[PDB]
Formats: sequence, C-alpha cells, structure tokens
Amino acid sequence: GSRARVYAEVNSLRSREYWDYEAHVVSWGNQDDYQLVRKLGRGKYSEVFEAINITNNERVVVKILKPVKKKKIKREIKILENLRGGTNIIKLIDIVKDPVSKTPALVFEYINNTDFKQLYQILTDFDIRFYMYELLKALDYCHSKGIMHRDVKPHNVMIDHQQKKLRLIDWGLAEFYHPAQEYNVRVASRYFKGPELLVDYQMYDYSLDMWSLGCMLASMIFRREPFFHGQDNYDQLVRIAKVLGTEELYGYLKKYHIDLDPHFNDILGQHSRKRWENFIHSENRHLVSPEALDLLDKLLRYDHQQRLTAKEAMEHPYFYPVVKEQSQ
Ligand SMILES: O=C(O)c1ccc2c(c1)nc(Nc1cccc(Cl)c1)c1ccncc12
Repeated sequence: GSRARVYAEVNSLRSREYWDYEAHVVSWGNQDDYQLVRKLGRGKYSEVFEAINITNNERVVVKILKPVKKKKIKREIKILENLRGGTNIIKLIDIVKDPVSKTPALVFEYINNTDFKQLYQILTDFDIRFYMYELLKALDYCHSKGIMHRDVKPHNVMIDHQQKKLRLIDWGLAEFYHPAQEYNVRVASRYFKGPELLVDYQMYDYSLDMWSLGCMLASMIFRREPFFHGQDNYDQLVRIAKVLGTEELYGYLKKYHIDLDPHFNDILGQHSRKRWENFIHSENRHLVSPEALDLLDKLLRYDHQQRLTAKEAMEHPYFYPVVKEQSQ
C-alpha cells in the first residue's frame, strides 16, 4: 500500500501520548477573561467571534465549539498543542469553557486579514512567491510533526498584507498520519480536494495538502480563483482531468489499484494533458515564469507520491528571490 515519502514514522517514534489525543487532559483558562465583540462566521461545528482579552485589552478570536463532538475537540486541541510555536501556524492563546454548561471555546491570536477575493487580484510576482513560501513553512512544520491539515484553502490562509504576516488556521479537520491507515475522504473544500479524495482512495498522506497548495498557487499566478471550479465532487474530477489528462488519470488509478466509480464513465470524456502555458494571457503574464510553471507542474500531479514535499517545494528556484531577500 501507499506510504508517505517523508515523516512516515514520526508518530510511531514518539511517545503514545503525543498522538493519542483521546487520552489528553485539557488545561482550562478563565472564560471571563474574554468578551465577545463581533461574530465573524460559523462553521458546521463551531462559530467564530472577534473578542477582547479584558486582562490586557488585546484583540483575540474566540471559536466556540458546538456541537460538542468530544473526540473531534480533543483532536484539535492536542494537534494545536503539538504545533505550538510552529512557524506561521495560528497561535492558540487559551482554552476555556462555560463553568455551568461546559461548552468549550478556543482562543487564538487576531490577524488583520485582507479578504483573499480582493487580495489575489493585486499581488505582485514577488508577493506570490513570498506568501507561498510562508505557507510552505507552516505545512513543512506540521507534516514534520506528523500532522496533515486536510483543509488548505484561501479562507484558512489568513494574510495581513500590511505587515506581511501569514497564518494557517482552522485545524478542526487535521489528523495524525499513521502509515497504512485508511482515512475519511470527506475532507477539504471541493475546489481543493486532491484527486485521491475524489476517487475514494483512503490511504492518503501529507501530500494531500500539497495538491491544495498547488491549487492556490495556480489561482494566484493565473488569476482564475478557484482554479478548478467543479459543480459537485464528480464534476470536480472532470475539471481536473480536462487539464491533467484522462489517460494519465487511468495510469494513476492502475498504479494504486484504485476502483473508479462507474458514474465517471459517462462524464470524463477523453482529454489530452494540457500545457500549463495554455492558461497564460495578457492579464496574468507578469505573474507567470518558467520557474512558476515548473513548480506548479510538480505539485498538481495525480500521483500523490510524486508530488513535491513541502521541503522540496521550498527548495525550488521559484523561491530563490524570497530566500535571497530573507538574507539581505
Ligand atoms: O478556526 C480557527 O483556527 C481560526 C483561528 C483564527 C481565526 C479564525 C479561525 N477565523 C477568523 N475569521 C473568520 C472570518 C469569516 C468566517 C469565519 Cl468562520 C472566521 C479570524 C480572523 C482574524 N484572526 C483570526 C481568525
């Protein structure tokens, strides 16, 4: 069966308490330190507020977890503990609960985010390299800690374009990687789902995050956001196959012995692999380079095992201007 090319054994080489999140004992702060100011949004199992820490006047974010899916809550809490101090990972400030109802909430640092719909249309070539490099730092960190994020997408990549600060947020779908474990494919947003998820291949790994990152890179350099805009999960794979090719898809399925849902037979058609240069036009030309296209081609590949790791991506020549500037 398939295995990650990197960090495959990191969890088995650590103490069981590192990854056995169900056994984790939470340390609780003081709920009354935090005053809710404004609702930011709502997820399926949580709601997020801007708040003020009344002890230091500082703005924070409070994520109230409800439904209280107790196992999912300990998983997110333990993953955040394991990732503490990691580069560009959202900082968890506190964990509190209502003393009477016991409903728990997470408290995070506040990032003055620029909405990606507006931001992605005005980034320069250097900006794209810079922010992608910062995102890769967070992914290399979490993968090296034995954790897959599983929900990489613009909404979960918060960018303060004034201070040039990036944070990878929302670790509620993240999971520990264990070799040969079969994982639920109902993760990630439709537009960022790797082909392994779309064909119901459960033995995936950290490389799922690199497909999602490649999707973001494509949307930034080409200015089509989202880059692969399927109408549903079936159409999502069709949109991918029109670019990467159908014979190439079948070769990937054959390599990993993946069964293809027969509903695909009537919708996939026959499509050659396309050159990434086909997406260049006058409005995005200044953002595209041989280096960008080479990197993108090494990320948006069917074969999850052949995609660049986060570390390998950071070493790519596309990031040399960032590396050279982070040393001047
Ligand atoms: O879940 C986390 O880890 C998490 C952690 C931090 C933030 C967050 C979610 N969501 C934010 N905003 C937001 C905007 C729209 C909808 C929703 Cl649900 C949330 C936000 C804003 C500013 N600073 C930090 C955060």
